[PDB]
Amino acid sequence: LYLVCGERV
Amino acid sequence: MGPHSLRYFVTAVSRPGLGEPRFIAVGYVDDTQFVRFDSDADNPRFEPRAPWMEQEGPEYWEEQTQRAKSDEQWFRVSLRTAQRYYNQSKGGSHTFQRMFGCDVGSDWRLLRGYHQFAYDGRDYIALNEDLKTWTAADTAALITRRKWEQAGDAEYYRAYLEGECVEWLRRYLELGNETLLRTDSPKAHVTYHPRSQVDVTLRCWALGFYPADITLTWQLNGEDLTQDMELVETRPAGDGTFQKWAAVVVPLGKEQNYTCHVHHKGLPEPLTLRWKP
Amino acid sequence: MIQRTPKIQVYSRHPAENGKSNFLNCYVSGFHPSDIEVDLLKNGERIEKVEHSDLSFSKDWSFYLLYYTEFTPTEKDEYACRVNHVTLSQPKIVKWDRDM
Repeated sequence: LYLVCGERV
Repeated sequence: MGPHSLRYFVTAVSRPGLGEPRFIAVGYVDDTQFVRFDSDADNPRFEPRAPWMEQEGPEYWEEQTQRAKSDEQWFRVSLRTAQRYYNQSKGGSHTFQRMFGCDVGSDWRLLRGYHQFAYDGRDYIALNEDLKTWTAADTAALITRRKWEQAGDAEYYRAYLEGECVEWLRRYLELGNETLLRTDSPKAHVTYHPRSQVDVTLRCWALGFYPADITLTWQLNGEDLTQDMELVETRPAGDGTFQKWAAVVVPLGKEQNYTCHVHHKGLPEPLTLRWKP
Repeated sequence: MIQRTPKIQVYSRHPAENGKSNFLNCYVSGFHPSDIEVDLLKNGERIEKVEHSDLSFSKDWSFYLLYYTEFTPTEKDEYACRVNHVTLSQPKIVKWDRDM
């Protein structure tokens, strides 16, 4: 499934 | 046969003031788009964009949507942070892009995973080939890189890119096998166009082919003429296939001496054509 | 910040045959940012029901879109693609040529 990003920038 | 890929292309664009950012994600298997999500739908959801995707039921679409919505949030936050990193005012629109996915060999071994970002049209940060170091493009992205190192996020991404990405790619190829596991050879021909009293243009056409990779070259008895050609970029026909052309200016009297050569997954042997009506 | 001015190709889905139904395409690529106005023209006149692909982008992060519509080309009618983008000081018009 679509990868949800981890820590934000 | 041959390698395959699963890729997503994700774009978030802020709109100064009190529009939330436009968020758009598109998925492709090889050269075939199969899904999308757009925040500007009035009820936005991951949606199929290829008929074979209608084989996925309600839970697939719901799980995909929750994931998109979570990432939408991620970009709302990350757009605000970047703006502060670059000391940009609120007046301005800015753009984050992300791509991720997997390339796999004929044997299904992962060939390469990707997870990278651009901000305002330039590289921001990229997961390297090793799937555990990061290349940052400027001083702002360095800050991100140190955070993501501290956090160990590359481990998470690596885990998805090995395993999950590949499994879902295999499934899509199966669900879509009638259209994805099919090669359409170029329909090729040469057209003749008067130029002067001494010259004419021969244009070699490749039409209706899939996948998009193709080589079109002109020769004169096995002398490559590639750097003397006029070319166009490979272009989509709109029906799931692609088009290209390559043209050469040749002397009147000598047209038949020139050959156009076409290389494509669909051709076991490359095509050789001439102006020979 | 990088800005990139669009490349434009205007072409038919199949080889044009006077009086036979077809699709007119305007493929716009290599641009940044993504905000862009495209329309398809028949005799200088904007065609009403044009569709486009979902926004995507290439390895260099520049965006691309296909705009398209059903049409029936004739010997007399002229078609074109008109594009407006921040990188263009005025809209760019590219005429359809059956042989390109």
